[PDB]
Amino acid sequence: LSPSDFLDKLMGRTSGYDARIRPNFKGPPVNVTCNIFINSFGSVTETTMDYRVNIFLRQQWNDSRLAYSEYPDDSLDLDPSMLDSIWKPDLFFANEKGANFHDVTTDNKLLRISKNGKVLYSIRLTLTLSCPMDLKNFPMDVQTCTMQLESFGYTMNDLIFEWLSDGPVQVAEGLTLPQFILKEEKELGYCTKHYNTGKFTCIEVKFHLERQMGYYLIQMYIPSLLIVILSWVSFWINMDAAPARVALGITTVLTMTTQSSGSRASLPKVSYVKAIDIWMAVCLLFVFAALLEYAAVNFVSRKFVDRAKRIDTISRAAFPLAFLIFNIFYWITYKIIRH
Amino acid sequence: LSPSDFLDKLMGRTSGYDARIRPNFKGPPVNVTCNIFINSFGSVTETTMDYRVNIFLRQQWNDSRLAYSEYPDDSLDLDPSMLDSIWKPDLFFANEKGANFHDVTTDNKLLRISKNGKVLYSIRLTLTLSCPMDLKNFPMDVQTCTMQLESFGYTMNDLIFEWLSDGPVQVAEGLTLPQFILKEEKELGYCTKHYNTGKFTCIEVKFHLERQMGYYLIQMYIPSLLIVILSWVSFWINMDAAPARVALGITTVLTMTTQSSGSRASLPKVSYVKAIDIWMAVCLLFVFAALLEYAAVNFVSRKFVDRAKRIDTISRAAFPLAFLIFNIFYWITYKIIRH
Amino acid sequence: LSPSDFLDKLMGRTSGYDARIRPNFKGPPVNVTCNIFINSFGSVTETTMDYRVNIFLRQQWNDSRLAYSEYPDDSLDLDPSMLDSIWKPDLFFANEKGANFHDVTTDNKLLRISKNGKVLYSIRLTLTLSCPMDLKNFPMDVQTCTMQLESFGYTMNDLIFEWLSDGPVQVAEGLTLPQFILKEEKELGYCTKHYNTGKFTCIEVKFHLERQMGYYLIQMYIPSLLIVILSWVSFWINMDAAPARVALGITTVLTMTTQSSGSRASLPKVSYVKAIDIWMAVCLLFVFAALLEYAAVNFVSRKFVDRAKRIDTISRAAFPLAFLIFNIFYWITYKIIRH
Amino acid sequence: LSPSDFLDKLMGRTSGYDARIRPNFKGPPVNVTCNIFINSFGSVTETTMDYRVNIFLRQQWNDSRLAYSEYPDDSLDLDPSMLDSIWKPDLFFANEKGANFHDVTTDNKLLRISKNGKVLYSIRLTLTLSCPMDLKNFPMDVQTCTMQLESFGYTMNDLIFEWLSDGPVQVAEGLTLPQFILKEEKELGYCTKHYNTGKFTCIEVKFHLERQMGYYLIQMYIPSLLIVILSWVSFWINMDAAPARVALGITTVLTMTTQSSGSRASLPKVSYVKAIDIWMAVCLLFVFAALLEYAAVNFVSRKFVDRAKRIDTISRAAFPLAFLIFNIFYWITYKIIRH
Amino acid sequence: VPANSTSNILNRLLVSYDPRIRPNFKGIPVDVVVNIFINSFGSIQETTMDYRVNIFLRQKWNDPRLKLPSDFRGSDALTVDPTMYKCLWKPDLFFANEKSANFHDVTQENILLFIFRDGDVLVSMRLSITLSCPLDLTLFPMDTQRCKMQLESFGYTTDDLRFIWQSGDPVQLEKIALPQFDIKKEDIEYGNCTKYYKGTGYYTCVEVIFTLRRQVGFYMMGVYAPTLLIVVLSWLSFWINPDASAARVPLGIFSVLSLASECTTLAAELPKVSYVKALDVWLIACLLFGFASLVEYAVVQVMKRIDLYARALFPFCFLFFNVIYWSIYL
Ligand SMILES: O=C1C[C@@H]2OCC=C3CN4CC[C@]56c7ccccc7N1[C@H]5[C@H]2[C@H]3C[C@H]46
Ligand SMILES: O=C1C[C@@H]2OCC=C3CN4CC[C@]56c7ccccc7N1[C@H]5[C@H]2[C@H]3C[C@H]46
Ligand SMILES: O=C1C[C@@H]2OCC=C3CN4CC[C@]56c7ccccc7N1[C@H]5[C@H]2[C@H]3C[C@H]46
Ligand SMILES: O=C1C[C@@H]2OCC=C3CN4CC[C@]56c7ccccc7N1[C@H]5[C@H]2[C@H]3C[C@H]46
Ligand SMILES: O=C1C[C@@H]2OCC=C3CN4CC[C@]56c7ccccc7N1[C@H]5[C@H]2[C@H]3C[C@H]46
Ligand SMILES: *[C@@H]1O[C@H](CO)[C@@H](O)[C@H](O)[C@H]1NC(C)=O
Ligand SMILES: *[C@@H]1O[C@H](CO)[C@@H](O)[C@H](O)[C@H]1NC(C)=O
Ligand SMILES: *[C@@H]1O[C@H](CO)[C@@H](O)[C@H](O)[C@H]1NC(C)=O
Ligand SMILES: *[C@@H]1O[C@H](CO)[C@@H](O)[C@H](O)[C@H]1NC(C)=O
Ligand SMILES: *[C@@H]1O[C@H](CO)[C@@H](O)[C@H](O)[C@H]1NC(C)=O
Ligand SMILES: *[C@@H]1O[C@H](CO)[C@@H](O)[C@H](O)[C@H]1NC(C)=O
Ligand SMILES: *[C@@H]1O[C@H](CO)[C@@H](O)[C@H](O)[C@H]1NC(C)=O
Ligand SMILES: *[C@@H]1O[C@H](CO)[C@@H](O)[C@H](O)[C@H]1NC(C)=O
Ligand SMILES: *[C@@H]1O[C@H](CO)[C@@H](O)[C@H](O)[C@H]1NC(C)=O
Repeated sequence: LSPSDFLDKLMGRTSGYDARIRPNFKGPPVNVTCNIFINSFGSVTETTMDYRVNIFLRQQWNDSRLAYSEYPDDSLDLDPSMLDSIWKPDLFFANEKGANFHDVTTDNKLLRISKNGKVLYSIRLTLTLSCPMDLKNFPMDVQTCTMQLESFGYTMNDLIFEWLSDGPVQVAEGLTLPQFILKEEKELGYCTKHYNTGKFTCIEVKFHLERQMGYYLIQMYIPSLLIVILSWVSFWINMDAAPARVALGITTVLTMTTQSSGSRASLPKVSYVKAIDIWMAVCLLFVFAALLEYAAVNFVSRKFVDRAKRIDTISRAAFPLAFLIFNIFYWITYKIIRH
Repeated sequence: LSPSDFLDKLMGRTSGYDARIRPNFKGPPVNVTCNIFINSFGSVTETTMDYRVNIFLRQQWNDSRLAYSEYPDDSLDLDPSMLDSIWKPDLFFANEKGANFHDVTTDNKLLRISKNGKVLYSIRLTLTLSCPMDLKNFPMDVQTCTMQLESFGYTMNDLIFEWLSDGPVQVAEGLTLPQFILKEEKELGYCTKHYNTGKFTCIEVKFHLERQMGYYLIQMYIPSLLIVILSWVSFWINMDAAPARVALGITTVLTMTTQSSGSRASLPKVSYVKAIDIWMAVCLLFVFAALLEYAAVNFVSRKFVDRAKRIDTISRAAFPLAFLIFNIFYWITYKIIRH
Repeated sequence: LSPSDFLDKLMGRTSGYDARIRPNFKGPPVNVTCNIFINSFGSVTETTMDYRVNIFLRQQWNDSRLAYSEYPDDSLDLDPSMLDSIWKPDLFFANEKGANFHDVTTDNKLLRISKNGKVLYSIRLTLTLSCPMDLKNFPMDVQTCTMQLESFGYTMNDLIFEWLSDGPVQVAEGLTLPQFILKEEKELGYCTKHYNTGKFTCIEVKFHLERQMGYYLIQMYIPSLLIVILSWVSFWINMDAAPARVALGITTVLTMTTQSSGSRASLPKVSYVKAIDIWMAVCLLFVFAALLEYAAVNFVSRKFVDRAKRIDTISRAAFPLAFLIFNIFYWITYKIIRH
Repeated sequence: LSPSDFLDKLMGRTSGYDARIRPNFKGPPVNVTCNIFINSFGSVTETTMDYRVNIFLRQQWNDSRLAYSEYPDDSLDLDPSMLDSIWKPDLFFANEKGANFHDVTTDNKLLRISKNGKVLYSIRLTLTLSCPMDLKNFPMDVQTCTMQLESFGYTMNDLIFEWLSDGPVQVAEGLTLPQFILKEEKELGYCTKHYNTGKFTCIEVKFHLERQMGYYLIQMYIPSLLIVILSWVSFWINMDAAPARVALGITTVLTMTTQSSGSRASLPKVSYVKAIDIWMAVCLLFVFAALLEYAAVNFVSRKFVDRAKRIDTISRAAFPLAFLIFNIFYWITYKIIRH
Repeated sequence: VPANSTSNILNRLLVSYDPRIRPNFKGIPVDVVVNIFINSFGSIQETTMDYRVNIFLRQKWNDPRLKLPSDFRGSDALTVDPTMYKCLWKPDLFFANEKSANFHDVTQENILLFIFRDGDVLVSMRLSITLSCPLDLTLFPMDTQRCKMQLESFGYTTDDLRFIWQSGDPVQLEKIALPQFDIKKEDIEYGNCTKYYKGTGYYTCVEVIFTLRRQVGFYMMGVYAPTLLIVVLSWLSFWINPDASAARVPLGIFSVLSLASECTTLAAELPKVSYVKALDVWLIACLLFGFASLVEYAVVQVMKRIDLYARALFPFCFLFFNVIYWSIYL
């Protein structure tokens, strides 16, 4: 007979099958094993704390009601129109903000019945999941971006999720991200939500997005460091040439202020203090300290010329030690201690 | 027998259940015990006057026409497809701008009919609520984002909303707003709209958003104060090299106004005086006044030099006290009083 | 009789036809031939790695059950609302981010059945595909942005896609992207994915998008080269004479720095080093080197002027050569070896 | 009696009216007299090359299969509920990028049948029509953003679109754009598609969007021109020292570079050369030429000073003349020649 | 006897009720009485000319085919579900200056219809419309925006349908806060503007005209008082001794460079509109006065006693420019 007519004989008006009840009703919880397949991973933005994915979701389970042993073909199937007429596990993503199917040229959902009752359900979803990013150390941060699947109305004694054996999460081959890069060390696990009614099952996968810092190290760190070195050599050599000293120092602090100011439209606009803001503030403070020590020299000037040269050599010996201990205490903090 | 046939026997085109009339009709009002549980809290802007929340909403009530004892099932589940055959309160949010459910895998609604007529209804909404926020004191502001649930058709003679006993508003453990802090004192209370046609039930919860002053205080306030210190140490030095002193001095004014011009396009785009624009106006006023008093000293020098020395000393002794009195009358005004 | 009632007997209920059994069931596969007419193109975004394209997708095949002999005209078409009565090839795009049909005046779909069974199916889609853009050499690069059709649930022994023989993909005439220019030589081949279930058919197009360089040449390269020439002018004039050389040096510093600051809000925000970033950092470094090797001359000046003349002449004969070797390296690295 | 009964008598299941068969079948083609009425016109963006229009769309044809002489209502206002029972021409806009209907308080359609079958159909659409914008000459240009209504699946032997004679495309009064001004000459025209299947009718209209350049003439032209005049005032003096020369060269180069930076921030993000970048690069080159004239002065200054004064007089004669030659060539090229 | 039994014996199963035949057919025109109730009013974009607004648009008319009989006396207002909301007639209004309207569908449909005992019918619905009012900002930092919202019938001439306002507070709004503008509920003056179309009919319309007024305080402590300070500093540039001017050159050129930087930087926060605004006139007149101070110093240098005329003539023109400017733009 026809495959559609045989499927109507299997789970239609006859045989007494109600698709509003779970398999193994009043018994053990079902064994729903699901894996994903991520194609896109885009728009990890720090202004709304989300990131968009475009996944395949394949979940298999068992039901003793849809066991057929008459048709020759072992892998039955049904079109995505009549998916109401079969019990599906009601999952939802526990931290998503917007989720939509795809229905281009056909609905992008595929259901398959095997001979043993191993039902396979493949959806193509587009998700906007929420990740709580913090940028307390901005150009060297790592992010743990979560994705949590969780049951909706079925407790632990009725439905249980678990990932597959080999390759439960896998990503498309040649994808890339603008800012971050997606490390291939994804931590899978269970974070079972515990409410007042039951312990609703929930599985999760945590990605480690690592930010690369080539553009920041080229255009914000090294030019500021070189401006500080220029303000160093402004006073390391010159002794009493004030028109070759004070305009140089003031245009240097102007250049440092403009460099620190024009790079606020190139950062995620947050309020808590970041690493790049600490670097900009300390560099501005050091160029200000160079101007202030020149002004102290000019104040003590107008003998005490040996004392003035002592101030000059003391500053020329203290600025290397101070800037180097700041440099060490900055990179060791934001590169080793916050690993 | 199945619970679906039992529910069709209890309510539908066989029994006498009507889906349009409230329970215990022509009597006391029904009290709908409502609580929420937010998941995300982001996209709080200042150019649209809105924020976006992503809640679970659970509301319980009493439906006396659902009492049953001829079935051992304590809590009859009900599918969200045939959900429009049972009474549900016409709740709606009195300040939203856009609201939608989710259908991630199945419908994201749940209905549970208890044995004693208790009905529990749990949906999952995404809302774009509105909140009128003022920015009179911008980097030290507090906001009260309100959420107002209320009925639509029934007055307070038919429907009454009431919060849960314990934890009426719970927050997902681990949120992080981009430029804010969500406090843990959510003042929940009554709304009770008094319209012309009666009084409609209305409950509300007010959050608390305290913007933390890290990035503004380390990127704008301290550089502007640093340029003010450069303005003072400009005319602190001796007045022999008048072109060099006026050069540094003017350049300092240029640095301050370039700092303010760059700091313009990072702030929110409102059209009234924020507490950071008062600062960027007064510091520019002080650097300009320092330049103008130095130029008045050079206009005097044309009481030959003792008047010039006395003017320079009086200015260098009067500007610190004036700026620190302004600093007190600014910080104690904005930080402490309008907390 | 009529073209809307003849199909009720050709494919309707009183005939042998089911809309989800494929043609030639349990036998040879069907050869769906696809072609594409692109109307619009653009929105190539480097922050979400997508591009929107508005196509006419026409797929044609031929079965045997849609054949007739008693009817007058050659090819009759049917209602785009009755598009669920025919087996259509379950197609989907392998890397879309969301696509939709069009519904202006009438659903922009069409299916036309010939007498010999040659079914044509022409739809109009509005896809937003994703192509990974690697901005490693930003102002001079090519992007191979692709488009991959794929079957969904029918392996390569049931459904086989193959491109049209004469002009498979053809873009509209007056196409103008904002940044890129779409090259008229469009590559096309077969993706032919291999999953754990079987071979799935897959055919792909690759558009080579070449970025235009006129804006970056006129506005970002030529002025910075001019600033480098002004840096050389800052020490080619008579040495150690007066405060007229450190002024030009630090002004070349400040203009090069505001150029390198303002040239980071008009570029794509990616966090790896690009070509123009390297070329701006090296120019800022050469300006800093010119000012540092003038500060060296000003230090060693205080027969001490003969050594200053020697190092000034050596620098004036070395720095143009040092810029020319870097210029040759940069241009032959980003224009010849990497195409 | 009632129109809801008479229309069912006229086109219902009783009367013979095949809804998906064109009028005058196997005969002459139906003449669809089409006109639009644009309400809004805005969001003409240069980043996706599309404008958004909001039109009324009236199309009125004739068919003898709806002629009636029963009762004297000479206009059967058919409701848009049973709109799928009348043949309507499958029109679609051949360059849209997404377009929708309006369904506020009632569906915004209308289908009025006259006495002789002169059926009229008025819809209200919101479209985002693509338009290839040419920005080769940015602030002084015209756009030919067009709009094409063409048939889907119907050749010209079946359906002929033609415009209304008495001023078809009308514009709502007081319709201003933020950038352009819509000219009052909207040129109609007969497009026609010549495919390999047939000739598809295509009526079209071409607007004219002349950009107004008051803002660019006030801000992007006159300040930079005054900067070039200031750089001429620099070398118009006979000072063979440079306490004003290096100062004015510094100032003019700095202002030209920061004005070019702000222009980069304000102009549209188009990666080919425009008629504003040419002008800014030429003005920066002229300031560079003036500073190199100063460099020649200071270098050749030690007969010597006589030849220096002679080349200064030559440059003071040349630079206004070369500027006037460039000004005439540029403005005649970009205001009268290409206009 | 339940609440839907009277509806089912009142229309569509009882004696004929055609839901597309208007009340008083072949008679007097229907008088629909509307009154909106604004919730939120935001996103007044100067680059798309829209503004989103949420309204509780309610409309109340007369339907003599729906007179409630004496079957029950306790219910004066017999309700009806939004399921059969398509089952009885309703006036077909539409906003003639909208872009994309949509209803709200949170926890229920947000439409509510009442049928009264004396034949009256009331409809409330929660709309979130995005209208289109043209913003002609030619006086940008001190401008007003008188822009409006108009409801019109669709397919019904004025002898068939007619909208009138409630005439006692027919448009209300909450205590709201725009980012830039300041919505004036003082001037909320509404009115009729019927649309006589070209030959084809005479269609009704009503409208409310809001009078938005932008507040100027940010621009005054923004690019007005700093720019005026820079110009007064350029005036004070002359007060240094003109003999061997080592300070007049910087005191001119850095003020001019600062003003040029202020202009080319705060061209960003302004709305990108390519016609000449007021703020650009002010900034360019101030930049031209800085350049005029440079020119006057230059003709002092190349040729003195001209500064004694400059200090009393050029601020005497700055005050004239200021009074004519802030008299035409206020
Ligand atoms: O009683 C509740 C309230 C609570 O709401 C927060 C959201 C939750 C999500 N899932 C879906 C519905 C819920 C649930 C299932 C079965 C009975 C009661 C019940 N709920 C919500 C609950 C949690 C847990 C669970
Ligand atoms: O009579 C009215 C007018 C008034 O309109 C402002 C909006 C309001 C919101 N809810 C929804 C509709 C309304 C209402 C319910 C039942 C009868 C009349 C009625 N209304 C509106 C009313 C308020 C209160 C209530
Ligand atoms: O069992 C699976 C999971 C797997 O998911 C990665 C994506 C794939 C894309 N196509 C679409 C659905 C899929 C498929 C077809 C038929 C049976 C099972 C099945 N899938 C996915 C699969 C691959 C291959 C194939
Ligand atoms: O054979 C074709 C291919 C071609 O595809 C580009 C798009 C076009 C748009 N309309 C809609 C479908 C089409 C058409 C109608 C009837 C038979 C064949 C057929 N097409 C497409 C065609 C053009 C013209 C026409
Ligand atoms: O035939 C038309 C076309 C014309 O389109 C411009 C817009 C108009 C707006 N209102 C709403 C629809 C319309 C109308 C009503 C009844 C019959 C025909 C008809 N229209 C449009 C018309 C005008 C006038 C009127
Ligand atoms: C699925 O997992 C549960 C977990 O306890 C187990 O008890 C059960 O036997 C498994 N297999 C099924 C339901 O086939
Ligand atoms: C389903 O049942 C079959 C039959 O033994 C078994 O092999 C398979 O592992 C089961 N699947 C799950 C997920 O329990
Ligand atoms: C509901 O609230 C009312 C308040 O008027 C109270 O009298 C009543 O006892 C409450 N409970 C029920 C079941 O009505
Ligand atoms: C509902 O009914 C139960 C039992 O009849 C009662 O205890 C309770 O107070 C009622 N009200 C609510 C709000 O639960
Ligand atoms: C499809 O192509 C294959 C080529 O191997 C052929 O064997 C088969 O008959 C074709 N099927 C149809 C329906 O044309
Ligand atoms: C139609 O089938 C025949 C089989 O020989 C062949 O021309 C081809 O496979 C089909 N034509 C198409 C797909 O255009
Ligand atoms: C339609 O228009 C064409 C050309 O304008 C004309 O020849 C023809 O007579 C018209 N009528 C019909 C019914 O084709
Ligand atoms: C439609 O046909 C009628 C027949 O009398 C004619 O009067 C009318 O002008 C035609 N309309 C058009 C647009 O051709
Ligand atoms: C507005 O003008 C129309 C024109 O006839 C009139 O009928 C109506 O009463 C007027 N007043 C309103 C709508 O308040």
